[PDB]
Amino acid sequence: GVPCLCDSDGPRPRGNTLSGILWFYPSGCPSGWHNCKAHGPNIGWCCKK
Repeated sequence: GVPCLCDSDGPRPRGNTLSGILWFYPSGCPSGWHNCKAHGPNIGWCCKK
């Protein structure tokens, strides 16, 4: 998988500008994730654990 930049991708700890992974889920983020970029990308929603 890839880490990507997000929407609230600012006040986050380690990773800060990459503390989220892209997601290949039609329902948004998969079970255990909670989104990072509520704006995409289209190449999988970037979410995080």
